[PDB]
Amino acid sequence: MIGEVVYQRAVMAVGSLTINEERSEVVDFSVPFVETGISVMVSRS
Amino acid sequence: IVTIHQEPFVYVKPTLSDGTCKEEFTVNGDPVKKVICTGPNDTSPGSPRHTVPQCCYGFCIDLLIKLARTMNFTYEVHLVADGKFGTQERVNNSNKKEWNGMMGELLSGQADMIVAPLTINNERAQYIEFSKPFKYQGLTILVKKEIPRSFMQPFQSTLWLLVGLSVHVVAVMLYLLDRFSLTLSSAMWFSWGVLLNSGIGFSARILGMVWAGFAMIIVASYTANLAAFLVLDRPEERITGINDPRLRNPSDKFIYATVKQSSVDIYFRRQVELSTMYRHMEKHNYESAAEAIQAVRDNKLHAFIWDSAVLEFEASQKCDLVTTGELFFRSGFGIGMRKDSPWKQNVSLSILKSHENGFMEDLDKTWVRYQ
Amino acid sequence: SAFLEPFSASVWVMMFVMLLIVSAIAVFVFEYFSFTIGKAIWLLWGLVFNNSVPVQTSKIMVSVWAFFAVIFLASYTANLAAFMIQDQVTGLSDKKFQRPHDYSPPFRFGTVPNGSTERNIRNNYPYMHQYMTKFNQKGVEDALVSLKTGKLDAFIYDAAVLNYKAGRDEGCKLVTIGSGYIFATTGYGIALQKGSPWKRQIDLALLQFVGDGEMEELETLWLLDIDNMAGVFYMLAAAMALSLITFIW
Amino acid sequence: GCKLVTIGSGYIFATTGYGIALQKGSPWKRQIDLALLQFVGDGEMEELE
Amino acid sequence: SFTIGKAIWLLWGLVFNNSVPVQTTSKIMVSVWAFFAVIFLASYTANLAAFMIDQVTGLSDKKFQRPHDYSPPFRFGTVPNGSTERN
Amino acid sequence: TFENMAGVFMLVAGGIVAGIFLIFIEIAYKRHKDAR
Ligand SMILES: *[C@@H]1O[C@H](CO)[C@@H](O[C@@H]2O[C@H](CO)[C@@H](O)[C@H](O)[C@H]2NC(C)=O)[C@H](O)[C@H]1NC(C)=O
Ligand SMILES: *[C@@H]1O[C@H](CO)[C@@H](O)[C@H](O)[C@H]1NC(C)=O
Ligand SMILES: *[C@@H]1O[C@H](CO)[C@@H](O)[C@H](O)[C@H]1NC(C)=O
Ligand SMILES: *[C@@H]1O[C@H](CO)[C@@H](O)[C@H](O)[C@H]1NC(C)=O
Repeated sequence: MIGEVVYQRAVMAVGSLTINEERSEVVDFSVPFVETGISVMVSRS
Repeated sequence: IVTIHQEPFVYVKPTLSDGTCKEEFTVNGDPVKKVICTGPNDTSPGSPRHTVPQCCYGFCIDLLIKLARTMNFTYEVHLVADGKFGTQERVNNSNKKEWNGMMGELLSGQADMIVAPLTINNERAQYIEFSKPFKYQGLTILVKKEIPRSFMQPFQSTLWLLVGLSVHVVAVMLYLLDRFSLTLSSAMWFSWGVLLNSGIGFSARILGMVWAGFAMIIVASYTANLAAFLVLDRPEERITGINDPRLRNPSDKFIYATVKQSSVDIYFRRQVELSTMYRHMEKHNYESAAEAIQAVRDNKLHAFIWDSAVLEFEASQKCDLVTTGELFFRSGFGIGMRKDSPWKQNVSLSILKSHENGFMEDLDKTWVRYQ
Repeated sequence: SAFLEPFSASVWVMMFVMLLIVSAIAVFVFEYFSFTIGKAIWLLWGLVFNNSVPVQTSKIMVSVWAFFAVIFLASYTANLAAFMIQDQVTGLSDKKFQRPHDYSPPFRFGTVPNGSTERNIRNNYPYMHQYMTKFNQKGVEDALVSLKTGKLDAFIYDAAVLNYKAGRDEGCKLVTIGSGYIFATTGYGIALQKGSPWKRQIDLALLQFVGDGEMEELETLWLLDIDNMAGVFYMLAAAMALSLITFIW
Repeated sequence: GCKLVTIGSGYIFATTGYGIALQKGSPWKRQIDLALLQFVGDGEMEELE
Repeated sequence: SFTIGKAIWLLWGLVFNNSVPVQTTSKIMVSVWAFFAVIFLASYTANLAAFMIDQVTGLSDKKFQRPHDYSPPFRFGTVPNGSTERN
Repeated sequence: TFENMAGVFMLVAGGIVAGIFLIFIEIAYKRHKDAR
């Protein structure tokens, strides 16, 4: 998606992607709307 | 730089006798960076305001120092004289809307990039171009912690008279049966021993048997009632989120309010669905979050609404306030800059780098993760 | 009732017969393995409590029923604890509205004049209309304050308004008569003009609203016990009966 | 079976956001930012959440 | 009677109802202590009934630092071609 | 009143009726062994 946006193929990316250093340099992101990040989910007194 | 006095982020305390920041060390032993701020100490209007050079430190100053080291800043940290965030208001010639507080100072030249709990808002973003948020912390509702919580019969206390009459009648019946077949109080002592196990002791036999069988019924019922009293046990849920039935009907008995025309007031004005309740908080607002939380502690205000990063930190620091509601209006913070600032891209990149690395985690551990 | 079948042991037959048969079996086995009634009954009625001061191989095998006795005691305690966790007119069909004079306190009902309720009651209860007109209210506020104070025994009005007021009543001391006992169930609708070329669209719009969930969304966001007293009386009566039976010999 | 659980809610390692990616230097940045801020400030975001 | 030969025995026997080996006037009023004992036992039982109703949450855990050092091996696992690997 | 109490009552009734029968012969055997 980022590659498609960068090389004039698309002008907007509504898909769910995070924000990183390399991501924010090639293209500019708007304000986030969903909080995300790195987390661990594991299976199961 | 302009900052607002907020305890979790900007510790505004008077300097030493000389007039410089006092040397302090954290629990880990590392030195605590401090920056001298020239904000007005006085808060009440009409006082002889003085721009004394206090000392400001906390969560935001570490990020400011990181930005300065990564982009060669010369920050002075001029604390806002108004002591308020401020979004929109008018005083005289009510035909135009002007910004007051940190936002007004930033817009009217003067100040610069803001490191503060200034959240991201629509009208704020219309005139001020923010950066990537460094802490989202959707604002929640703070309430006073419930105080810790029937020695005799809870109700219908005639049971004592009933059991006394039963003891008397079984005693006289036992005496009559013994005479037909032990003077003043032996029978009542035996009844008390039956009620309270202590090993102290045909018509009389069956009478005693049925009396002892019924004796345990009263204590069993008492124990059952005491155990079943766990259902209510008071401790009713305070608020449990904005979208709850008890907040749909405002009441003067349960008073709550925000601080000023901050992001909370703008959110309430924007969401026009319960204006009848929203107008309730307008008449009894407080000058600052510190005053509001002090009033809540003094039981002046039942509930308080503010950013979660402040409410949870205050709850952790002082074990007498508890937050209610999980999350609503999740709007992050930001570095309030000017639309002509050329550092926007680099400020955003620095914020993203801090988020990617452990710098934000270390700052949270050393500034928001307490007992 | 108090300490009766509704409180516990609703059947009130199987438990009694079970107690009788287990008592008989215990007496018989104790006699088979000193006295038929002088000791067997004494032990049977003394094993239910731990304070058996006058307690005196054979007893070892008898004592296994004390496990059942204590299990029954614990089950009864748990059932009593579990079964204590928690609107008489029931419409106009009852004799209270038809014959208010049969009760010593006079009935003071309530209906708002010039409404759809006083008109409705005329065509079904002709003579009752004169009684209703005796107690009338200017509006709904007077009726509600009279109900709170006690001036009106009951209030007759539109179901939706009464339900809203009950749902938003201070202290929750006002409530309608259950649900489903509506005297004349109807709707609200929206008035139009005879032959107006708008009903054919209004009805379709309303049906679309109620079929798309809009109507439900609009509705939302807008609107010591008594047994203790009976138990002591029952045990006293049983003790008196036993004493009389023993004395009649 | 609800047998999967994450590490709390506030223990996110690198707490970031998703957002929407636009082409560099696009003229729609201001409009997208304002619309997202309006959605966050209003109840549309809560309804979708 | 005895200072400790009977008083201690009675005090420790009244705490439980199943006191078979339990035996002028002063002791009678002292026997009401079983009321306090049973009330305290009932209160404790009620409180117990009322109150009877993973990792270290981060990447600083020693399990993540030392996956093969501990006896139970770990696999972790990430989705490639994304941002987690760069992070 | 329902299946639980009725079932436990049946179980304990079977237990006691088996226990009396077994303990009778157990006591008889014990007495015979002690008084051979
Ligand atoms: C913002 O950052 C950029 C890049 O970090 C600066 O542009 C130059 O970028 C090159 C490499 O791309 C560096 O070698 C230069 O040192 C950067 N210039 C300077 C003056 O450091 C850009 O100058 C920065 N802008 C501001 C206002 O700090
Ligand atoms: C800015 O700071 C950097 C430190 O990374 C330094 O190398 C550079 O010389 C500084 N530039 C100016 C103009 O002070
Ligand atoms: C009802 O209508 C009559 C018409 O005769 C009028 O006299 C009376 O005041 C009205 N009452 C109310 C409560 O409107
Ligand atoms: C995408 O993932 C596949 C398998 O996960 C991998 O083989 C491929 O190299 C990845 N693409 C890139 C560009 O690395």
